[PDB]
Amino acid sequence: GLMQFTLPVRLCKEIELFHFDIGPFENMWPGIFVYMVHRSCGTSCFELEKLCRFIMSVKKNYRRVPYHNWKHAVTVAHCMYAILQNNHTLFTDLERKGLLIACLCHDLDHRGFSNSYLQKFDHPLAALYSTSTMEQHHFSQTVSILQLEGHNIFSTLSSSEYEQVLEIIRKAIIATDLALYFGNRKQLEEMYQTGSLNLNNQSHRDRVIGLMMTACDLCSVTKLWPVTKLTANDIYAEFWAEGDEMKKLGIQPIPMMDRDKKDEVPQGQLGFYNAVAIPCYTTLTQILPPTEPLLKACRDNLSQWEKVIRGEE
Ligand SMILES: Cc1ccc(C)c(C(=O)Nc2ccc3cc(-c4ccccc4)nn3c2)n1
Ligand SMILES: [Mg+2]
Ligand SMILES: [Zn+2]
Repeated sequence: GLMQFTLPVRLCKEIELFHFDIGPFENMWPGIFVYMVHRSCGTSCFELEKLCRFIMSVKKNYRRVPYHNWKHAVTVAHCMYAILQNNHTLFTDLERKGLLIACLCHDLDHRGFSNSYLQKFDHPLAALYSTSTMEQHHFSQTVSILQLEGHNIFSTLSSSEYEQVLEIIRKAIIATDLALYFGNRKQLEEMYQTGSLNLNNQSHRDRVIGLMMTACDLCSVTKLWPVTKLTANDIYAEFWAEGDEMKKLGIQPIPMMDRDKKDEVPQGQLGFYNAVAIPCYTTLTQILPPTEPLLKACRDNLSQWEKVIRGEE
């Protein structure tokens, strides 16, 4: 109970910032996550022994893929920590508990393939879950790990608190299905512009937590340029492997996934910033003003991609 976690001085300072990079020392990522739970939630939210055993089983169940790996899980959880710390009073005890766990678990047992590739391959997971195929798997893996002995980090919650927190974790993980994001933002945009948005409406909170999850999941586009640029290599390594696999099935992949079309990458980033990233962080800055730095960093990176096209790098 009197045991705290402390980071070195640079991490202690930089970790509060949206654009923090968790760095290349894997063995420090668990301490970073625990430190974020303790300041975000309390030193009393979880039994330290259970939380650590939970963190290590979650790590074990992320695969060695180029992008959708353990580092992504912790990066996405750090983005949520920054949003929660900059919006202290807006969220309940349970939501802060549930969302950091949801973020750490959101891509459990990912194989580096889109829902689309699962459907065209006829993967068994696509028979079991017709929509948000991987996202229903990820939630399923989360429940499994929570049911291992010594792993119930929610043991001290009531029956109905426990069910509320698993329902928050489920909606949060489903919402990382980017196919659901477009409608979700459109509805938040309309609700905010006609002043109907109400945070005591549970169906409204759900949508807002959905957008936060999208924003944390895409937070690669909100880092400083050198981090954003190097992360894009990992993202495309998965996309091009998926493209190769599409060709193996006898299907011409979309150009995003075709390694023969590396040349067109910079223009593809423009489209994604214009269609997805900027609208995401814009709508988020409108609903949650203190998240504005994410919008600013995304715009900076769009500007860096335009410079790449213009031969200026
Ligand atoms: C989910 C997520 C999170 C972060 C990023 C950064 C991306 C991401 O990079 N998304 C996208 C979207 C569309 C798109 C088209 C292209 C293209 C490439 C080469 C030739 C032609 C077209 N790349 N590309 C990339 N996606
Ligand atoms: Mg995912
Ligand atoms: Zn993700």
